[PDB]
Amino acid sequence: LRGSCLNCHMLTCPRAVIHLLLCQLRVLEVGALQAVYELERILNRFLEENPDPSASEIREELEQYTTEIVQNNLLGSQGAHVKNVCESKSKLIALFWK
Amino acid sequence: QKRITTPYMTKYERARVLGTRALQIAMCAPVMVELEGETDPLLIAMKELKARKIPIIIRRYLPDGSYEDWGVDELIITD
Amino acid sequence: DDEEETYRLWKIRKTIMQLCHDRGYLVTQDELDQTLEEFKAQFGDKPSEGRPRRTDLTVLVAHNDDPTDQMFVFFPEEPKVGIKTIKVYCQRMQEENITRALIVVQQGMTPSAKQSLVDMAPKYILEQFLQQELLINITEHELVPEHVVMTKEEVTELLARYKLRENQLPRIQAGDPVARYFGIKRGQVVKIIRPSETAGRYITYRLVQ
Ligand SMILES: [Zn+2]
Repeated sequence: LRGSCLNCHMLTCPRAVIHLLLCQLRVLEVGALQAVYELERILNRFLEENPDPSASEIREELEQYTTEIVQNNLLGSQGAHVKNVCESKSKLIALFWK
Repeated sequence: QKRITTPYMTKYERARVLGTRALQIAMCAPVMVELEGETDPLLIAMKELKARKIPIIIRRYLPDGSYEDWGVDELIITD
Repeated sequence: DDEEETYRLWKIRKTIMQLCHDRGYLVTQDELDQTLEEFKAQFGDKPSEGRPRRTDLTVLVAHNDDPTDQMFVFFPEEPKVGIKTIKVYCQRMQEENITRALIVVQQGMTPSAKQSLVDMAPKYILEQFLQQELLINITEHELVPEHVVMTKEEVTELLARYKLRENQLPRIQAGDPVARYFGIKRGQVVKIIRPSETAGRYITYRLVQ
């Protein structure tokens, strides 16, 4: 309730934060610990190109790469319980809430 | 495939082999060796381990989930 | 001044020559064993007068597999380096079709130019070093073990011997000083020969994250 508007009922974050952290969490569901920096590298050049619209959920490069990673890694859901995946997921969620 | 682990029975395996086999001889499982007046199932299970007459298979799980099967007859027991 | 900046330039040339040889680029033995008098013979003395300019010390090493991937090492003139300089360096790289450089600053870059160097594509891999962290080669220290980057055929047989996932292997950061020395991409596995005291040598493996 603090970090969201109470008129339009949106999160008052920048939209790139929300879409990046969404795609990073989708990637970390299938244990692909490699791609959480690759998504950040994609979004930084995509924001160096042009600012993003909020109405389009996809960023045409993040959802595409994320779909490629998730579809590529199907049996990685039961291999997402190591220390590295849990540490990175904990660090991303905690950095968002802080 | 080729079994690529130790040919020796480890110390943790002979404890559980003797435990399982003495629990079997605690029930009325047939004894493969000659009882020389023993009443303890551990001593009978040690005679069966020494005589290589235990048929149990050790399934050695590797940490990915894979395994490989060893009988106690094809492991090298020591003192 | 003089006789101190020549010493600093000699040391940070010798260290980046050792760096370029360790990454696998063609460096001769005389270019590694260059003494300070041979440095005053090849390049000038009095850098304050400008006989060695930091523009004049820009080297171009080439790699031993093929001479298509060669690497610059730039020593920029300005102490604080912004985006205006690295745009010029990328315009120099785009002419000769260079895909990799290495900028040795003397005070650190601006964080905007830092994000710029990250923000270049796989078309331009630009790295940055402080001058102060090149006064000594850190890999010659007694505690730093030997790090060997592994080809993708060796990582495959590694993960096949132990029936292992890359999620399970130990980590080394990509901002680690020896990962920055050997210039290792994220996702590559680094073989490490420890000078053990219980064993003689010990092979461990760490993945760059
Ligand atoms: Zn609102």
